[PDB]
Amino acid sequence: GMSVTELTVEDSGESLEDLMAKMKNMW
Amino acid sequence: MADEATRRVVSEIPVLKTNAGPRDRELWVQRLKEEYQSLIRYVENNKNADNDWFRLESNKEGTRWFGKCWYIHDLLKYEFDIEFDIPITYPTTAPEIAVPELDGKTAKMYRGGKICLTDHFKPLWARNVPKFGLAHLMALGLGPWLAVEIPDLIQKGVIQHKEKCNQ
Repeated sequence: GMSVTELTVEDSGESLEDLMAKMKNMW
Repeated sequence: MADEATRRVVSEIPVLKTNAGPRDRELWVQRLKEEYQSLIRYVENNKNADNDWFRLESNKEGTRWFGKCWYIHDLLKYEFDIEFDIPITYPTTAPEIAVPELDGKTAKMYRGGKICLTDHFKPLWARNVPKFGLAHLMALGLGPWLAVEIPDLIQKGVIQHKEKCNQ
């Protein structure tokens, strides 16, 4: 069941290490 | 205006898909990844809009999460610390946050939810926990808790401001 109108995560093939790195670095 | 705050928050927080636990190394990387992307998007937006109220970071294993929060009222500024760990089973029942800054100020609540308000958050989460993650937890649990406790704890006389402790 598609949910095109609902929001969806910014998943564009990023890697976990990068994700958490920008996260902690953002303060 | 409670149900509308709740709806807006989910209407601005991007939704996830995976619901895995830390038990599986790979499954965890996937789940954790979506969680980070959703939370990063939320804080990027929130902080950029000069509406920051919390800050949350985690270990490379994403097992333990820590952060801090600041609130402003009556032209005064306050700060609080937070640190929690995700259960290996990651059940339908939301995780529990701990605040060492308030450990002793707020009364020792029942064993399970020392600062996890349950008033509307518990029924809200239990009725809808499709793909809800930590972003949703904080914005619909930690957020309202602080917005309910700041005015009450100030009028009751438990919290004070810290500018006067320094400069």
